[PDB]
Amino acid sequence: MKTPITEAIASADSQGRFLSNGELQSINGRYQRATASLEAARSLTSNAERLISGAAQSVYSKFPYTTQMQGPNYAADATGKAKCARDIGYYLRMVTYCLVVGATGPMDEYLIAGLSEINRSFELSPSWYIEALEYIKDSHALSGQAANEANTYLDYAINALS
Amino acid sequence: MKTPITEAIASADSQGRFLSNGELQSINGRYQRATASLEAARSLTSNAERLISGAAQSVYSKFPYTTQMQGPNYAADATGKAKCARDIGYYLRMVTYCLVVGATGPMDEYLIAGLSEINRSFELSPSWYIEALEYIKDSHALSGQAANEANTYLDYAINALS
Amino acid sequence: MKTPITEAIASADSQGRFLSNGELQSINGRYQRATASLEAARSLTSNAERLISGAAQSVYSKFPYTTQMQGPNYAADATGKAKCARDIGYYLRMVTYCLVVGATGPMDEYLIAGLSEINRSFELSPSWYIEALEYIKDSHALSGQAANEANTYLDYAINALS
Amino acid sequence: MKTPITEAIASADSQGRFLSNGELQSINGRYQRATASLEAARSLTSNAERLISGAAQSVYSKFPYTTQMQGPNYAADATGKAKCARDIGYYLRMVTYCLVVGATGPMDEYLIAGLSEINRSFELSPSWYIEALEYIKDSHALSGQAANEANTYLDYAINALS
Amino acid sequence: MKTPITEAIASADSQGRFLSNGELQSINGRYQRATASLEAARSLTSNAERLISGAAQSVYSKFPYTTQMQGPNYAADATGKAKCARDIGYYLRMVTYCLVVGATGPMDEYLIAGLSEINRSFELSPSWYIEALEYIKDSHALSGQAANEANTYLDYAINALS
Amino acid sequence: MKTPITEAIASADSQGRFLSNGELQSINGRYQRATASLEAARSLTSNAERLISGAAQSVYSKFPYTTQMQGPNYAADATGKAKCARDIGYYLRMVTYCLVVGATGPMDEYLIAGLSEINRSFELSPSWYIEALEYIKDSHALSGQAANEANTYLDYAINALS
Amino acid sequence: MLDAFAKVVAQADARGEFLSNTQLDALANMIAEGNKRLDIVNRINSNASAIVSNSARALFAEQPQLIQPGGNAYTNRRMAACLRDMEIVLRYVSYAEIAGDSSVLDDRCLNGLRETYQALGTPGSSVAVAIEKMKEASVSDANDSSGTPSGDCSSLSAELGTYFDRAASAVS
Amino acid sequence: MLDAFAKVVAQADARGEFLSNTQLDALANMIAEGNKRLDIVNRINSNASAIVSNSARALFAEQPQLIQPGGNAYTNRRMAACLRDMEIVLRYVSYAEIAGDSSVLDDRCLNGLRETYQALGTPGSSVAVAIEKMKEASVSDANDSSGTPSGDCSSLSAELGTYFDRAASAVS
Amino acid sequence: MLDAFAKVVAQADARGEFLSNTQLDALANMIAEGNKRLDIVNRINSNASAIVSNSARALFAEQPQLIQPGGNAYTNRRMAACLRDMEIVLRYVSYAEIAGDSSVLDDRCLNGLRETYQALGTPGSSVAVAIEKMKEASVSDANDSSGTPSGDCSSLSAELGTYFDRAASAVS
Amino acid sequence: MLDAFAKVVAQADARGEFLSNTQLDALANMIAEGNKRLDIVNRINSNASAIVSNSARALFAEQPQLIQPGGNAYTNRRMAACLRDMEIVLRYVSYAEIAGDSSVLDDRCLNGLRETYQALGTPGSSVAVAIEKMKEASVSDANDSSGTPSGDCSSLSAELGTYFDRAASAVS
Amino acid sequence: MLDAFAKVVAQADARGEFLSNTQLDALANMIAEGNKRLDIVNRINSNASAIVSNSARALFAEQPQLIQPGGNAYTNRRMAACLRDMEIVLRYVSYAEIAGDSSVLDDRCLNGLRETYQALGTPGSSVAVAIEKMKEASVSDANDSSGTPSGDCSSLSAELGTYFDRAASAVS
Amino acid sequence: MLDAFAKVVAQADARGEFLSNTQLDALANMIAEGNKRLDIVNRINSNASAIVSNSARALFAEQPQLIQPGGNAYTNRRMAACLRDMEIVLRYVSYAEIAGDSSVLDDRCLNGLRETYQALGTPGSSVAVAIEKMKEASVSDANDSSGTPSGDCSSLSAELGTYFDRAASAVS
Ligand SMILES: *[C@@H](C)[C@H]1/C(=C/c2[nH]c(/C=C3N=C(/C=C4\NC(=O)C(CC)=C4C)C(C)=C\3CCC(=O)O)c(CCC(=O)O)c2C)NC(=O)[C@@H]1C
Repeated sequence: MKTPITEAIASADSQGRFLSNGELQSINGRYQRATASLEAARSLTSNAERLISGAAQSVYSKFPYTTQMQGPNYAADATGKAKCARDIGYYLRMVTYCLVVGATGPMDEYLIAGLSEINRSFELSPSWYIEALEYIKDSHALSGQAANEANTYLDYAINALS
Repeated sequence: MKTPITEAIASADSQGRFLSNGELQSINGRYQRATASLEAARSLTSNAERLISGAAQSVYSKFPYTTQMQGPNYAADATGKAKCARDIGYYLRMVTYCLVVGATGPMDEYLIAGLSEINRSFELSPSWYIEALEYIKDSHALSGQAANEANTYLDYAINALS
Repeated sequence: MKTPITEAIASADSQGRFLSNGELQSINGRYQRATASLEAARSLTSNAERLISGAAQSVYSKFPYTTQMQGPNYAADATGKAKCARDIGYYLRMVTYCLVVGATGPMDEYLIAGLSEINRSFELSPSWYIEALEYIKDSHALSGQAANEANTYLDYAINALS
Repeated sequence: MKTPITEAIASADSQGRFLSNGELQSINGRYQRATASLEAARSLTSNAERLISGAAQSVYSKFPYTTQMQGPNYAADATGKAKCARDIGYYLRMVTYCLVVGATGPMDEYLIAGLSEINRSFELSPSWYIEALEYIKDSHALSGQAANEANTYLDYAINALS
Repeated sequence: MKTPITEAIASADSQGRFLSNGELQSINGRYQRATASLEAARSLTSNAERLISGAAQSVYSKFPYTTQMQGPNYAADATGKAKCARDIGYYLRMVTYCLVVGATGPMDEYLIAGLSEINRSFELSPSWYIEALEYIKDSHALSGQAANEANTYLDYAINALS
Repeated sequence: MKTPITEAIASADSQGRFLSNGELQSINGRYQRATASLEAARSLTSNAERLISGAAQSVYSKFPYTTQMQGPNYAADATGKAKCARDIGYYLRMVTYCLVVGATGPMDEYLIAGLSEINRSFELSPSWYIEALEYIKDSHALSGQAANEANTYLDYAINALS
Repeated sequence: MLDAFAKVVAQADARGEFLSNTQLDALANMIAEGNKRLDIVNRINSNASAIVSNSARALFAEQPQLIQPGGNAYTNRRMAACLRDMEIVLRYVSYAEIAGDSSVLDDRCLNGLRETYQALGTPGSSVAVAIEKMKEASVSDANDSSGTPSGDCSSLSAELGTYFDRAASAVS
Repeated sequence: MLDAFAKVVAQADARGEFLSNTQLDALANMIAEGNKRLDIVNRINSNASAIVSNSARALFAEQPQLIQPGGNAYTNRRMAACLRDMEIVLRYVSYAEIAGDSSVLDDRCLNGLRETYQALGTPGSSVAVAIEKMKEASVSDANDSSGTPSGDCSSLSAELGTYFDRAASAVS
Repeated sequence: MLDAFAKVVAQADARGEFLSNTQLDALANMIAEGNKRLDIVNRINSNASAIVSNSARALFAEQPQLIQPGGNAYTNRRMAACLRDMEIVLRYVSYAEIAGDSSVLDDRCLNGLRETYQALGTPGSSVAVAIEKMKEASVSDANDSSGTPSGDCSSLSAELGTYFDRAASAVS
Repeated sequence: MLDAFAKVVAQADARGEFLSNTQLDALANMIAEGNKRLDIVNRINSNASAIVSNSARALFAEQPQLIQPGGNAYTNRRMAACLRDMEIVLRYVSYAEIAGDSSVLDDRCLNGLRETYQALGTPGSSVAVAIEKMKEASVSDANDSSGTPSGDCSSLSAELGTYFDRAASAVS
Repeated sequence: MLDAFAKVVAQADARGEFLSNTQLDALANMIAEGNKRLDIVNRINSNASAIVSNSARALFAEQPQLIQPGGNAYTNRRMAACLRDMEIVLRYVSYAEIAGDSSVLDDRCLNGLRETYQALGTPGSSVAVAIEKMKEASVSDANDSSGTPSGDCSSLSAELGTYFDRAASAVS
Repeated sequence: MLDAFAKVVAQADARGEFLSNTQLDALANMIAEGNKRLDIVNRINSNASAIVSNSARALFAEQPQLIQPGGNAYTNRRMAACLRDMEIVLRYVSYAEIAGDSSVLDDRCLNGLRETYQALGTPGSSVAVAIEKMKEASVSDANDSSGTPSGDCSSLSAELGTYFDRAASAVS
């Protein structure tokens, strides 16, 4: 998994050398930003259910047809909406992992790799997830740098979807 | 030149992407360490002539044979000793450049690349420069993280020589 | 552009050789299938306007939210509905190009290359196009092998979208 | 072995995809031409010993020395002549194989690969074989497209020899 | 052109270094053998006409058909025989060049590169030349190491022909 | 190990061919030079002890520090001086190996590969060894070509050190 | 690689023989089945995405444990690999169908797959289920006469089922 | 490539000089403005897709001939390349902004671009419009205090504008 | 590269238009002339070495200075390069003929060739003569009805002649 | 590869769970010792050539047979490979140390090393002695408060020792 | 690889010793045997095509089953590989001969060969016969004074025989 | 590449002629001079580092501006490239000397070098000074009879100086 630390190590190793002071300062940079990131992770996690429920509702209100169009692909059913909330929670959970390791690595590997293929194959609209993420950004209620951290990763996901 | 910033950029560009939060974080680590870095740079600079003088003399005392045995390649002569203080001054100036950019880039580029070839061709002993650098570490009188910054780059040069 | 003939030629050329009997035999396979292909192309072309207009309606009835959800990327406006019909016509025109050359080449080059990027960026749903393509398959009125030819390329497009 | 079908399969696999309509058309091509090809293969097979005999005699008539030069590589001896008829029979059998599969594959694989090395090592003149081959072309008595198929592969072998 | 000297240089250069004692020795080997080589070269050149004529005649006697068979491809006609004598003189002249530079390079370059293609395209038999080269070996009348040099290169040509 | 003979083989093999006259000629160059090479090797070997001892003393006089200056790496002790005579003996022994195989191969493999790394890590001065090699050149007392052979390899070591 | 024709030729060449009239008749019979073989392969190609996607969907509806956190098809990268493996088998099955010989399938795709999956931790019986579902979908497409002259394709549809079965057993 | 620090160093080294106390002070000032410079770059990265697609949407609406058949942005391959170029320019501008130096932008991206577009038949004046729209969207985001402590970023926003301008001039 | 079909499609897409009736007619005609076009290409393929070698033979009989020591076709390496070039032109002309379009010949073979020969000292006028001899040999085979149902191939033979002519003009 | 943070996240993901507050606090304990962990890594980097060379010198004083003719560290190529291995182990131990996880060290360096030295004939017990001397030197540097605010790093020095020990046990 | 001189140096180096006068005398005898050793290699080089082809001819005359259909040397590709293997063996034998040491033969050619033939289905015993025929042709040439000063080459020709025997034993 | 012998051969071949007895006589003379020629090259090889270093030291003593900060030979990377360039020229000159022909020096070294230096900003006249110093040192070594039979080598030493001049003129 790519983190500021594993990344600094892979670069030093690819050059057969000890870490550089530049790389130590880089890791110090992650240690410094971690307080804000861990606070964002804690907050999103304690509010996970209401964020997820509220995000799914927001997608259902914006894309009425998804809960209407009855087929395997739409949340027109209990299973359909359950998978939707489950997907939404996966996004939230990935966001907290990114915060925890200080990099997009967890989301890149567990969710973004293969995202295009899965959304295409199961006809899932990236726009649905964009709305869920916008909802979380507008709803987590974080402040200061913990909020910046949270939003930076939520925006990263939004960008992977558009 | 490799600095924490250009390395962050070269890396992102190599992947055709925008810098990510991990990278901004690394750059902030550079900015946070920069205060001690710059203090060390200002101090080593204001004391450069004293340090260069003291480092040159520590070398002649330890390898009096250099100031002894003559020819063009020695501390025996005027041009020899002039070139010695000049080289020592180069090591010190590169050290302050590394401090200013936050990485070993300047020293790697301006001094270490081609160093073994030059030391071998002109029969300059790496041990001479190591004595000079140890002297500077022992004489700059910095304290706290300013000292740590200075010494890390001074130790980086000793390692390139050994 | 890749067609049965340019492909036979690229294969012989990559081996620095003249085409051999197997290759001429393959090309005649194309000429033989071509009468059904051109029959399909003459029909889709003479019926383009009814097919395109018919397809657009089919999409608007299946995804009534695009005719209502007003914004830049929807059939909410005259421009959007004209863009939608323009796109559908692009798909029909490409299918006729493929018929004529005996391969997916024209569609691959003018439409499919960069398709994922375009649908993602402008938030266009693959599902919309699939519906238009299904309507065309259901409405062209060709039969026998001419229908097989048309359907084969329309299905190739459906596959590219799912 | 290269045939129109193995070749289409090898290309689709190299590109990790299903066979294209271009390749299905090429195989249609092979099926369309196979009636003439099998007709040529049945007649050449049925007349093999006659064709092989006439061919060897045509070579000895044209290159009188080969039959009167007592040496390993000459029609001079019984072994030399037995091998000559045997070789001619190989070209003829390979020709029927090519007709059977619809490509030069069998002849490329079983006879042309290493052919220059063998004729050079054993001092066999390619001209002797071209003569046997022209006799076969002049003597099979096929007509129509069955004759075109046979002649094409027989000419393919003459070209490999010149 | 490849000679013992250009070869040593090409090697030294390829490794970015000065020739080493091993190559000086190698070059010394060429200077040592050169007296035998130059003697062979002088003698072959002095008897070239005689040798070329007897070689051609030896070929006509062994392969009567070539001076008998109609076609440009045969030394039946004056032109065919003039080409033949010309070719044989090309082999002799290249042999003298090899002796002169102390290596096979001139023959590799001016005659062997492309020999298989020419002999095949123009239906020239490698066997005719082998016979002429054998005649030259038996008729140059050189002795000692000069004969060793001459035969080595003539055998080298024979090997390239078989 | 690289020798004029193994080097000839490598090149032939690198081209999938037998050695040709040029290369036999090259090996003959090594055989002709070998008498002077073995005379030099036999003499340097019978005088090894006094050449080695003399060489060490010569280094101790030119570089007085190493005889005084404390430290493992400096012969300020019995061990340091024993390692010194040991290294010098290695250089002499490698010189006799080169003379025996007719190339720098033994020296390149057993001593020069890794030399820069070792001298830098153990802080050994390449100038100390040059002094010892110059002394051996000035003290072996060989004459003629045997002296030429001996000095060529001793100068090759000197060049590796500078 | 060998198709049905090259296979007969290779056996005949090793015996130094020309094909017999009986063999030629058998190949002619295969030539006669060509348009039908082409229709079956066109049907797979034309419905590849649906055949794979619907079949995976059924599999995950049956074996929900595959996609939950910790399961083999969990995370989009694994789900993508799973879908990809299904299209690979379908692709190779379609290859065997046009070649009229299980060779390319057994060589480039099935041999060793069992070990690969065991090594990876991928449940083989689950993969065999996915393959079995693609088989049902494909054979059903092949038996559908809409878009083809009406006729009997039972021996071809049987052959098609046989290639899929080879795959299902090759994976567990 | 050089960042602003490396640039002062490279200029100093060529003269064999230690940086002056004055130069060291100017670099301390840049360190002090670091968080703000990072906010600006984060705003660009966080809104990259929007800055690019909304600006392209506006360009094609103002210049419809680019996307009609025969236009330089017609076919998805060309449309994709056009969006890609816009993203590339935005990435390089953002690299110039974090570096506090236009070097990376000028050398890896703008050098020769004008010649490239002329050879392609891509209308450079249209690409400049695309870049001006991305600049406007970016400067507007940079001037928005939502998410950051209120403060003056006028120097940084002006500097960001100079980088986009360097790009807009170079493509024409 | 483009075959005749792709070329019409490329001209239509540039105008954003469905194929015209005249375009669809021309394409129907290409198909109808197919077996005949194949017969021409098969003649070249089946007679390639003779077409090349008999033409080179005539070229050197007419221009013996090419093979005299110092001549551009002297030494087997250069004679083999010369024969190779003739076979290369014949190969590409045969490709343009099956394609019904000169794009493959122009782009992969002819482009820059005049400059290459000038840079080598290869006399272009002689290359052109070698090309004209192959065209004569090939057109003559093309007019030979032995082995084909008798009929009119005059447009196809003229088109073949045109491809050889483009090659001969491109070399000097 | 994984650092300590990523390890916790991978375990959590496979279980489908958010990190608990306990896990978050334990990671905050890692953040709090970060400056110290950096000091330890900086001590190793800053003294690398001495740790390696002085350790190798002691190994060869204790075991002269390694450098006598025929010994595994005799000739400069082998002596240099031996010093490089010590440095490679030292680099990997320092990477494990900044990662706070042995994964990178076990995976990219130790796995298979035992078998490698046995195949080469390099005496593993001598390599472990070398590694133990580098550990002794590094831990002595680590416990040296000169150049750091005074405090307790016994927990980090113990962890560092564990990484070295993992390497020493792996080579034999 | 090693030649006879390098092998003695290599063994001396492992013992850290200078060659003794007796070893030096042995190497001087080798130099004395040099021209004759060069004549032997030249004879092989000058007759390589005949040695290989005539030997193959004899093997195929006594074992026609190898070339009939189904035989390991049937098809030109397989015959070409069989001739190639004889040449390779002859080529390595001649290198061992010029080197006066069998190391290049053992390492680059014979080690692993027996395995290869077994897996291939190539009858090792036939390969040994082919090698024994080349050895007999080669030794015969080497003992032929035609073209060399008349003298004694018994030691060298006996050594040549040993290299062929090593190859012959290595293929079974 | 050509040595002196290959050059006469290439010139004779282009004329289709055998070398004359006079050319053969002239080459025998070159053979007679071989040992002396080999002595010269061996003198250059055996003294290369000193020829190169003492010449650079002399150049920098006369032109201190080259190594001052900002000068072309300032920083070790540039000083190393300057020393490498001097060594490259010394090498190609030595090659010319043993080839007895300047062709190799002209083709692989001096060609386009004047331009290369102009573009870099490297002062051609200084490079020429460096070459002239190396010429001086090598010519002096060449005229030194210690270690060689006493004799006249004036012709060869003049040839050696010519090669150096060719180099000195080519760089500026
Ligand atoms: C069982 C497989 C289904 C079935 C099929 C079936 N098809 C045909 C005949 C034809 N099918 C084609 C299709 C192709 N030939 C090709 O060239 C290609 C693409 C390049 C394809 C996909 C064609 C040309 C024919 C002949 C059509 C004509 O009008 O002549 C048949 C008819 C009998 C035959 O054996 O020719 C049949 C039975 N029929 C079923 O009912 C199954 C559901």
